[PDB]
Amino acid sequence: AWTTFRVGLFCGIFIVLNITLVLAAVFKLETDRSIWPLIRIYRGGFLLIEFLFLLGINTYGWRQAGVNHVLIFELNPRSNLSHQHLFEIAGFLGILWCLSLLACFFAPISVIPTYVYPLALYGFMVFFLINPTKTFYYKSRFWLLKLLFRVFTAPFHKVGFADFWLADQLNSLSVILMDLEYMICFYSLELKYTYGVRAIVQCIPAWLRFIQCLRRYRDTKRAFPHLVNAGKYSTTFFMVTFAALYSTHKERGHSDTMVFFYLWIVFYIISSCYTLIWDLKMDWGLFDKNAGENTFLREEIVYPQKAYYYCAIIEDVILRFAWTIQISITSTTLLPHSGDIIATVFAPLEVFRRFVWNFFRLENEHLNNCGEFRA
Amino acid sequence: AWTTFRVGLFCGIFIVLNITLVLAAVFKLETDRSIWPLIRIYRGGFLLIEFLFLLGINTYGWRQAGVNHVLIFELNPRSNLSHQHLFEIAGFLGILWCLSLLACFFAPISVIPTYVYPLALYGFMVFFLINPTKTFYYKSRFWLLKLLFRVFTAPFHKVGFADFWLADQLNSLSVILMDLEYMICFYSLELKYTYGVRAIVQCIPAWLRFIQCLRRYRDTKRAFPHLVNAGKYSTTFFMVTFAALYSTHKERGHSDTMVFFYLWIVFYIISSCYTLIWDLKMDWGLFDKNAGENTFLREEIVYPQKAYYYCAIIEDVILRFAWTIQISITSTTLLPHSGDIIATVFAPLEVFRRFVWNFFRLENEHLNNCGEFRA
Repeated sequence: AWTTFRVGLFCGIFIVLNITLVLAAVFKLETDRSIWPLIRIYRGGFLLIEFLFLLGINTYGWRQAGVNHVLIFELNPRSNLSHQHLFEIAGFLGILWCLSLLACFFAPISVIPTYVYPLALYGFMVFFLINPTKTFYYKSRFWLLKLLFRVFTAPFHKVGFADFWLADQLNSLSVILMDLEYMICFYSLELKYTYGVRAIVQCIPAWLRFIQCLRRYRDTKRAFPHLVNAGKYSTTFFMVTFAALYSTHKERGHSDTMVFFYLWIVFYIISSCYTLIWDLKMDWGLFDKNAGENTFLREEIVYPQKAYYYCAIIEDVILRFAWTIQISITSTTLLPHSGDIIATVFAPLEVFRRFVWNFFRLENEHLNNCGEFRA
Repeated sequence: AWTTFRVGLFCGIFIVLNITLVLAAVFKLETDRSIWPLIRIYRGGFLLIEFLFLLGINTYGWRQAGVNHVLIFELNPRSNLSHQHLFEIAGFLGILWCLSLLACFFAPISVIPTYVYPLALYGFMVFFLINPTKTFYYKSRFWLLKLLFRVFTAPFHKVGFADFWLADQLNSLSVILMDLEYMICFYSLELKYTYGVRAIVQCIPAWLRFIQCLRRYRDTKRAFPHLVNAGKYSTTFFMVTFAALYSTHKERGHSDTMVFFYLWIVFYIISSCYTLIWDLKMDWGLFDKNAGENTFLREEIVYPQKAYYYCAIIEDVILRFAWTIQISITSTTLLPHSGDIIATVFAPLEVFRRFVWNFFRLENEHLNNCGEFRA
């Protein structure tokens, strides 16, 4: 009962603080200050809070539908985080994020500069994730720490479902790593263009998934689907490389900009179509020839409404193109005027797309064992 | 689960709004405006919210200790409001009170004057209590409506426990009726001294209890304890009358002020001692000769800590004198400079005293049937 009460309390405090932030931004903020570094700095924390909240909704939906995510994730049948616990953590972190932003906007006691409050927020987030004390969700935290270590050294633990899945979530959360790189650049040079390092950081999650697919292929020696998956995860390498080359040959003045633009366009189309088709046919497994009366769906559907699947198909079709364009914009000077806002609009939309994708990927795993992670 | 979530949500919103009200009063309010009519107008609603919250705590304590309040109140063994429901209602009403005060302080859209927001708050409170729709706690609301009708026509329904008990709660809530009379006086004359009508309003709850005791005596024909209880409830009549007479003969300039002051003092002492002794010996039933090792307590104590009873004795001894002085101040010009704040400090303290009294009166009723309301 105390968990539900804490969830309600954090939700109410968060709602009031968000209303306060809107009012303060409209009035106190007025129209001044290159506030954009602040937006980039707080966007990643906001996206993590949104991801945690949507993951709570995902867990509730899995449990209600009967998807056995505890077995698929290889977790203990019992003593496992519920959706209320994820809501609680998300509410607490949202409260801390709101307070940090409110201080950054209201200019609190002058002894501590305003450039510490985002630092304090992220430092507390890291310490809460990493503290060795056995106090706050310590089992879940240690499991997540081991999974993150396994994922970032991807070539060498052999890939289970959770590894695979966290790497894909990262592929939907690459904006946080770019925000960290931007934070490192801004706090160092400008103090509290288009370069290869930023493109590498942008490609890092795709690199993790790609090398995981390569490891799975050397474990199983099956060209399909692991090498096809690797090609899918290399399409973004090609797209980012060509976008960066086009921005370099457009900031320098070279006449070879058009060719780099055309390869970027064709590879953007290829990446979008590749990921969309993999989402529709492999991850969710739809448009199956065995669909009797569930047109364009598969024979077995667990979720009650058939309209959910059609709406999900439409939203995924739109949002995959949105995601490819946002990856192109963030890592590349391609759109130097509107890109900024586009990225801020699109990143929560991509988190929402990953949230929708989680339902149907987990359902496909439950039914047809689409990942081949079970014997 | 939704009830607990709503309780947490309302509590969080209320806490944030109270912090906002404190900040606004310190800054926006500054030091201007005869804000005192506002304090008198909102004090009654604040006291009702505090009473509901403390009643929720009372119900939780009764249930945990094993006191059978459902039987004592003659309510249905099942389908009965829990403490979470009282917390929910108190949180919602506190939110509405906070919003009304925040509007009164922030001067919202000018088409609606600020003298409507307290009016809107109390009108919604009345309509929520009285609406015939079967929507929000309608069983509890209709039961309360019947009980209030029974109580205010006290000479003629014959007194059960709930009647008796609600009238005593009113005796602890007389400040709300004075606030209503002050609101009627202020909105009419001064527009949106010491007179007999205010004293009558102050004596109304004591009148209800007194005539209930008279009715119980004509039903049972037992001089003890009903006539003694009537004398206890008439002590406040004498005290208020002498305080009003002393204020009249001190605002006019008469030389007979000293005698009216001395009778007021002796009757204040008599009323305080009378009510304190009735609280300690009859309501809670302590200092019993059958106390074996629970010194100055009674033989059977249900609540686990013996220190609770001693702390309650001390707090009741102090707060009965505080309550008599606050009744004297509110209905009488006795203290024209400090009285105002004293009353505002003391009324929540008297509500707290009634909250403490509820535990031990209900426990005495459960054990020894001290009210003789059971056959």
